[PDB]
Amino acid sequence: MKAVQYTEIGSEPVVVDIPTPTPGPGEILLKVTAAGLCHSDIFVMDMPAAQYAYGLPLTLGHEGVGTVAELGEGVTGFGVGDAVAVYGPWGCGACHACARGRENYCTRAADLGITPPGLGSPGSMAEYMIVDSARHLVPIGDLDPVAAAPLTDAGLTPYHAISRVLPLLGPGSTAVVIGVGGLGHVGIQILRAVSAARVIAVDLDDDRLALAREVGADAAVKSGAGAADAIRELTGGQGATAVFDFVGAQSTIDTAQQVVAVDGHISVVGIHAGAHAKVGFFMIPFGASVVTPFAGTRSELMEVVALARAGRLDIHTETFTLDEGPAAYRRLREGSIRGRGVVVP
Amino acid sequence: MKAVQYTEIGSEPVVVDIPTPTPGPGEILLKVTAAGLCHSDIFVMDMPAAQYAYGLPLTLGHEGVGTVAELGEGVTGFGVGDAVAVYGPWGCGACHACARGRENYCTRAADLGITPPGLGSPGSMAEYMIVDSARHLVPIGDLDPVAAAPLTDAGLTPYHAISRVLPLLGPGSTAVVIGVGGLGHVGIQILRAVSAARVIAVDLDDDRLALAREVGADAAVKSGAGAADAIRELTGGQGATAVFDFVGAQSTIDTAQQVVAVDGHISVVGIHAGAHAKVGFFMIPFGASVVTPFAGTRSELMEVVALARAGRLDIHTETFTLDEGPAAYRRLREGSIRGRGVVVP
Amino acid sequence: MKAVQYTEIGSEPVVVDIPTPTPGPGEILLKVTAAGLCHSDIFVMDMPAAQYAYGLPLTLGHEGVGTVAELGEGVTGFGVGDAVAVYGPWGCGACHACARGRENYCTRAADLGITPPGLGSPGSMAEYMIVDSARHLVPIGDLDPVAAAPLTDAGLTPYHAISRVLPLLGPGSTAVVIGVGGLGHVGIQILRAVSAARVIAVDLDDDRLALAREVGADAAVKSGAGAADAIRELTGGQGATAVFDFVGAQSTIDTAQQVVAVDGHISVVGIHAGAHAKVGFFMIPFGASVVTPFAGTRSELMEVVALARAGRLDIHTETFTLDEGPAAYRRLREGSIRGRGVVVP
Amino acid sequence: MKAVQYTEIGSEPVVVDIPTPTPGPGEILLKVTAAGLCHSDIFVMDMPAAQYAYGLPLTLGHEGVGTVAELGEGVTGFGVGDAVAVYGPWGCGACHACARGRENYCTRAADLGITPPGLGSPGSMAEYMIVDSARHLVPIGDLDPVAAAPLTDAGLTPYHAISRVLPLLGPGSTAVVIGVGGLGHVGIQILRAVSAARVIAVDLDDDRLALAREVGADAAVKSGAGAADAIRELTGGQGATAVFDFVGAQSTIDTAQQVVAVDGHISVVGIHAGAHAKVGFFMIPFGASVVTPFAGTRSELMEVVALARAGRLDIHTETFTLDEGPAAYRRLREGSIRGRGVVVP
Ligand SMILES: NC(=O)c1ccc[n+]([C@@H]2O[C@H](COP(=O)([O-])OP(=O)(O)OC[C@H]3O[C@@H](n4cnc5c(N)ncnc54)[C@H](O)[C@@H]3O)[C@@H](O)[C@H]2O)c1
Ligand SMILES: NC(=O)c1ccc[n+]([C@@H]2O[C@H](COP(=O)([O-])OP(=O)(O)OC[C@H]3O[C@@H](n4cnc5c(N)ncnc54)[C@H](O)[C@@H]3O)[C@@H](O)[C@H]2O)c1
Ligand SMILES: NC(=O)c1ccc[n+]([C@@H]2O[C@H](COP(=O)([O-])OP(=O)(O)OC[C@H]3O[C@@H](n4cnc5c(N)ncnc54)[C@H](O)[C@@H]3O)[C@@H](O)[C@H]2O)c1
Ligand SMILES: NC(=O)c1ccc[n+]([C@@H]2O[C@H](COP(=O)([O-])OP(=O)(O)OC[C@H]3O[C@@H](n4cnc5c(N)ncnc54)[C@H](O)[C@@H]3O)[C@@H](O)[C@H]2O)c1
Ligand SMILES: [Zn+2]
Ligand SMILES: [Zn+2]
Ligand SMILES: [Zn+2]
Ligand SMILES: [Zn+2]
Ligand SMILES: [Zn+2]
Ligand SMILES: [Zn+2]
Ligand SMILES: [Zn+2]
Ligand SMILES: [Zn+2]
Repeated sequence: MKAVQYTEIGSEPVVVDIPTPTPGPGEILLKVTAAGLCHSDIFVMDMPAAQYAYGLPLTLGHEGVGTVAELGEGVTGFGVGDAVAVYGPWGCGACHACARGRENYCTRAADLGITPPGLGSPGSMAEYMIVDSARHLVPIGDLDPVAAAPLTDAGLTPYHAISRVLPLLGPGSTAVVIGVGGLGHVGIQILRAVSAARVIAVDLDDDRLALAREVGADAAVKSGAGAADAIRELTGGQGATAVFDFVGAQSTIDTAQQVVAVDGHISVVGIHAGAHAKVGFFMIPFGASVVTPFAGTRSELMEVVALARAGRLDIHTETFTLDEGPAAYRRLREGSIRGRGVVVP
Repeated sequence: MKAVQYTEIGSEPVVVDIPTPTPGPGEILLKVTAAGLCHSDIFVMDMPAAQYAYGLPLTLGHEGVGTVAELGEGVTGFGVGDAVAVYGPWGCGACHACARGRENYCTRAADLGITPPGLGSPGSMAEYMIVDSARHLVPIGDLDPVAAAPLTDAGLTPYHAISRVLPLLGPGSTAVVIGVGGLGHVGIQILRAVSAARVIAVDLDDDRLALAREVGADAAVKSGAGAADAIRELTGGQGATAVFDFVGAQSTIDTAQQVVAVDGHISVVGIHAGAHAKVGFFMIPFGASVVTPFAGTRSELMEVVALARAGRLDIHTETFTLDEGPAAYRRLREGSIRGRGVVVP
Repeated sequence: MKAVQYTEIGSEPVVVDIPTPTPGPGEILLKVTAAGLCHSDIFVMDMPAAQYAYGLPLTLGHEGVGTVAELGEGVTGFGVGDAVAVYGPWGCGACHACARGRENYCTRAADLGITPPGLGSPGSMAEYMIVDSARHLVPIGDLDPVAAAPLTDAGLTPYHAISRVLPLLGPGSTAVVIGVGGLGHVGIQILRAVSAARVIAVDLDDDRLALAREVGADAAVKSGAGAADAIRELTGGQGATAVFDFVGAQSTIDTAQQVVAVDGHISVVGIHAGAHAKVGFFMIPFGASVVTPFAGTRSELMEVVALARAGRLDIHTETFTLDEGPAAYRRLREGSIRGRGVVVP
Repeated sequence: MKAVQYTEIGSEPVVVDIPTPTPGPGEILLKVTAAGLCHSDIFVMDMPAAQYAYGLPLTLGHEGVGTVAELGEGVTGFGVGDAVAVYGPWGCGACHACARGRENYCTRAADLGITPPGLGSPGSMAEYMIVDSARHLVPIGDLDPVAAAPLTDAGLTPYHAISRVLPLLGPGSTAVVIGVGGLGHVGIQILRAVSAARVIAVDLDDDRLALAREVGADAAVKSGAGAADAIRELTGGQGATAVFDFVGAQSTIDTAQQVVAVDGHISVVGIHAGAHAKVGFFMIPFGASVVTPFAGTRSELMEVVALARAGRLDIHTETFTLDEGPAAYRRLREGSIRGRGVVVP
């Protein structure tokens, strides 16, 4: 089968021909219908040799949808041909966190050598992929695979970050979304569907502010030095109830601390090495909590899929072949994909 | 192997010799160390022939603990010899409820023909038992098996019922426990461990009021017509924040409605055919919710086990052999077991 | 001043001329701009003489909005001319419930002789009214008074009932609304604004099903014997996550019990003497809670007003003069007001 | 009357003779029975002249209990002689936060010139004090005033910090308490009363580790570089579910980040200028939230009082006269008071 792999340290990924795998007991083989491109795949390829420990070769792609091709021994609950999304952050399945479906916060996965697809285990950028367990598949019915692949991380991650503080986002609340890309443009639409919060979007690029307005933001403001004062002019001086930072650079976190309300929330979702919120007295308002969330829970992926099936999420994508995989990663590095890149085998 | 089975409709259970089973893919064989006796086994044996559909024969026992004897193909996460409790209310493992570990509220188990051990699938009253999946086992370490078997239902069910309204039970709150038997005497101890609620126990029998005080109730009162006024004398006339009725007879539910506070809770846990709360205006205080909960979640069983391991639960038991199984069920019918009956093979 | 009063037992209310009151210390005098008509005013007038204890005469109207006319001694936080809604369910202000703004569940108001406006204290169906305390006023800014008066009960009561179980109403959930009148037509719009639940409306009258669709219900079905099966055909057989019954007749509660999902909720909001849910095993699904809520909290009234100011609530009203008050109550008895009746002085 | 006042910038507080005040409309005069000494009074006296804006003179003491001496015009709900604790963080009483009793997070108090007693308004270190409003008094019944004064901040602040994440602290959880002084020794006892968490105390001083064990900590460990690993040896490697840092120095926050579990919580309660948590990827575990809470809510003070009345809180105090006030502040600066200092007029 054709696959896109990271083969040596520092080099760009290449297209290869490798064996189609076979499912052992409890496993499921999927024929891949769509694989998302995210910055997690870039992060893995930008590690120095001394820090890298995901193995070589590594099939990329941690966002994946497909159809069930073959069932391993003892697997029931799915038939051949069933369309399914892959739950990405694989946990042990047995700890207190995993027992509530919160495998994203599994306290044992590191020690057991359980790694997610595309980040240690083979990913979705191939004609076929193995899924370790039935509990990591979610049915998608007749949802278009191209629009569904982004739901497994571009949808799941913002959905989770929002869900952690949903009781704060009542009528009269304000939510700020910083960064209107793959994650951010889906986050705006989740906020509108599951809350009555007023939504203010922030980005560097005028074209991304246009995208923000297209997907339902109430206002959109230019990022940088003027952003904090512009956000406060919109909120009448009270501050934003919640800030969802999908950039996570030091300057965007600083903006978040300058606009968050007393008893509010900052969610640092975007990943920039070294950047951090400074949570201490006189540096942040009283009662304003801060967290770096990771991925999402099993039930949250099901809820994101239910939003898509009800017509509440317009996912903006650009489609690539497997041969175009390397080129699509270059496009992702330069920030020229409007929404989520998706590879179709 | 020796086992206690229901073999014909209307007759008492008998001791039999049947095949020791073999675990298929995904399954685990346990050597049973302790099996609890509950009223669910009685309910099953008291069904008329036209209503019964659990199959004959049926190995009894839906409360169970054991040691892992054999792993079926593909099972990891457990080694041979590991001491484990069985999670009883088996769900499909795939629906929204099951994805949060709430298999007690699985919306699909009926349609798929998934039945709990002792209530359609073979139970724990035997030398060995099959468990369908690794996710239905919880490690217990060096906990005494006899004191651990009751935790799987006598512990789990009250823990769940309490957990549904735990935020109501702050300092200054009052919780009433009606019925101090297998479930009720564990429920009192859970309330004391996980809340600052004042606990008032209610029973017909002076010996059970003594048990209530032994396990930490702040007061204990006689059941019947005078119970409502006696409870109100203890609460200064304000009413009880929550009432956990582990009897569920019409007279105890009536008492619960007469004592519950405004914005309080009644949990109807005990099962008496035909009995029901009457929830309407002028029949119950404003904002007082009522529910019939069932069993508990996976994470809740783990929490109950953590309470036992920390020394917070003194489980009162009487021990029987497998040969004494039929006799022990007669003892349970007449209400002469002080706490939970447990069979040890 | 002109006012509409209940003057003798069994008779219809009459228009009268009475003294304009003066505010004592802590009190505020409002010039009334709009007063809602609800069934609470009917209930008060339909009491037998032996049960009635609200005093005679009694100025009707427990839904009220106005402008601050005069401040009593020591009152700050409002200026003359400020537009305000009246928080209806007056509590003691000092107990545990009142300290969280939950004055609807005040445990002391009965014993202290604190009565709501229109139900023991003089109501809003007059040119002026006294409000006891500053904490019972909520600013409405430039909101149209006619559309704002219904918010104080037709808005507040459904908002509260929904808020009690909002975490259940995620994407993929279904909420059933029974009765599309004053409360029900606002309840549909609250569900759409603060959740992603699919909304199914139920009523006897085809004209009210039309109203339901106008205000955003996803489906609307005829009430009565066929309603349960019709609701289950729409939910694919799974049942409704929550049922909000704004009728509360025995037949509608029965329908609610036949459609509610496992681990769901029934809110009995409508008031029909004698009617009640029957909460017991085999009469309702496992884990399905039932409650009769009353009115709402202070913070909830503020949130309802914030929804109105954001344009999320289209309140259907018919306007009457004070002279037309008696006639408007006859219209309310026969069910010929489409939405909420409102009196404008 | 005698009082302890800050009279000029940079100087120590002095004992003075000033007028006994009279209560205006809505106000209550208390005869003070006990006044706590906290670091908030130190912070106020250590401000440079250009930053100080609380006025001179300033009567110190923001922890206070007393008996009602005189009622201002229009005040009901209290009789002369009633024993009461003062709710410290005075809010406007009208905003969304204040309507839920969360006056600690009032968004409007600054703009309205409402200041707490001892921090802008006259405090409790005097024979008498004015309280602005009846809603800022909580009845204490026959509680010893000396043990009750600390409850208003040493009790309230930890109770609030704990309450924000109480659902995380189930059986099997671990809570770390850093700093066993006024706040910390009460925080340990709250954790034991309202949760089943294992409690690990941390301090620099062996005498304070002894105090931790006296008030019910399950273990006590020396602070500094080895504290992290010592806490992990006690938790079997999993990390602490929640860390309550009542010191808030950079070294204790660093310790907190090294021990907190995935999906856990750090509460930075102690105040050290410049110190802060660093919340960013690779510096803190996934999902671990951080906050600086302030004081507590009205309902939380009531709950703390209910804990004291049930015998769940042993408050360690040292008693001083008003003449000893200045000396007692010197003792507080050098850290030589074992628990909470309390002044008795
Ligand atoms: N926490 C998690 O589990 C998780 C999961 C997935 C992705 N991520 C991270 O989220 C981030 C976003 O991912 P994506 O796929 O949506 O990225 P993307 O490239 O699709 O979009 C980036 C967007 O951010 C904007 N942007 C860049 N710098 C900005 C600034 N200073 N101010 C405002 N806007 C700015 C860009 O204009 C663009 O609109 C990445 O850092 C990624 O690593 C985190
Ligand atoms: N909802 C669930 O998931 C669930 C799970 C397990 C058991 N149950 C049910 O819980 C109930 C109790 O189970 P158990 O094993 O504790 O029973 P048990 O026989 O061990 O205990 C019964 C106790 O209730 C007391 N009692 C009986 N009638 C009473 C009355 N009118 N007033 C006060 N006290 C009275 C008895 O003296 C005894 O102490 C049963 O009805 C059982 O079927 C429900
Ligand atoms: N719990 C509370 O705090 C509270 C507060 C306010 C009102 N209420 C009660 O709520 C109820 C509704 O109040 P409202 O002012 O909206 O009434 P309304 O007269 O404005 O509307 C009643 C609606 O119910 C419909 N209806 C009647 N019988 C029905 C049936 N069997 N099935 C389906 N639909 C039916 C009617 O067609 C009508 O549209 C009243 O009983 C009132 O007393 C309760
Ligand atoms: N956030 C709030 O609302 C709030 C409210 C009240 C007090 N506070 C603050 O809380 C802190 C504690 O107040 P308190 O009155 O209990 O103080 P305290 O002086 O009574 O207690 C200090 C305790 O901390 C210990 N300690 C000091 N430095 C330490 C270190 N580096 N490592 C470990 N332990 C150390 C001491 O040995 C002592 O046990 C202060 O900073 C105070 O300003 C905050
Ligand atoms: Zn990603
Ligand atoms: Zn795990
Ligand atoms: Zn049972
Ligand atoms: Zn299921
Ligand atoms: Zn009404
Ligand atoms: Zn009250
Ligand atoms: Zn303090
Ligand atoms: Zn306020």
